[PDB]
Amino acid sequence: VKPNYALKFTLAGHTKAVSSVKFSPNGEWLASSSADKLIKIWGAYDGKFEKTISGHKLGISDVAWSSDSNLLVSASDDKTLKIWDVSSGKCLKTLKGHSNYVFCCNFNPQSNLIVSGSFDESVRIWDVKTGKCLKTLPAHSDPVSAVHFNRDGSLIVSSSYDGLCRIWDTASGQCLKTLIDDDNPPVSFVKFSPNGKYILAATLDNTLKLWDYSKGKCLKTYTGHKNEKYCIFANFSVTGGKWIVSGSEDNLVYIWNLQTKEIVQKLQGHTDVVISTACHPTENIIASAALENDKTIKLWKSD
Ligand SMILES: C[C@H](O[C@@H](Cc1ccc(-c2cccc(Cl)c2)cc1)C(=O)Nc1nnn[nH]1)C(=O)O
Repeated sequence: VKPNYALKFTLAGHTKAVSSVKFSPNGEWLASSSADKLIKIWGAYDGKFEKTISGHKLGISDVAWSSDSNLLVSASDDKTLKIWDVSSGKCLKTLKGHSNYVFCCNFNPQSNLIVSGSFDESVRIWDVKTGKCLKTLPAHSDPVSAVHFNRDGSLIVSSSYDGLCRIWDTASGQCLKTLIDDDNPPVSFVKFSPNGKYILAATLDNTLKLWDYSKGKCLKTYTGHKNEKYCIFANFSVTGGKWIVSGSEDNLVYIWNLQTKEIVQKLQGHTDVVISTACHPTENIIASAALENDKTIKLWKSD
């Protein structure tokens, strides 16, 4: 069993490197952030441009959706996060507190909290309603590349250039686990699996790893792509077959059979590093995005 992803739409508009792409949970929209200090909203099924959201003073590294698809959270080099009401385009809150670039962000499933990570080596937990910082965790000894909440929001997974993945108790802020393989390459990305038993981590030694968090064991390894420098997102594709999807420094989208770990498809088309990919929550759609030499988002579909 192999998928058949084929290019359907190319989305131009960003004037600088695209940093992240995310589909709304309701499946209606695609959000993109860029080094151009802007967030763009696109139609998930046709790639039709909807709107631009601006206000950040420097490049945006990440964007994330709230569970009801009404809010966006963005992380910027202007050392803030911003909470946006998508429909009205308004900036609800500006989260000030990090001392360096904010590199990653996410909402919890209940979307009353925001987790953020920064070049200041900390993980912060914010109140969505007030925009106040509830906890500052002295999480790592190098920049925090990714942060993500589990299925019920009781755990936060963080990764850093220091070579570690750490699991934090949302309520106490105590470190529950430190995950590392025998090698120490910088960990550029991490995320909990859709149902939360696993963690998918990306290292800067051209490797994707699937860990069983509880047992502290690496269960699967996915190789064949190139990733020695950039914080490339990776994803679980679960609408058709069960796959692992990731961008690559060789300008391709790689797709792996999750169980067998073999490459099932490679998507050719971008002219620069595929920095980010996203999988549609209900349809076999992959959104992919590239750096400065390309500046486009591509929408691929499988039948
Ligand atoms: C179905 C979809 O996602 C799945 C993705 C998945 C699928 C399979 C394996 C896995 C792990 C170890 C060995 C092997 Cl042979 C497979 C790992 C992840 C998921 O989240 N499973 C999940 N999370 N927590 N507990 N079960 C969804 O939940 O919509």
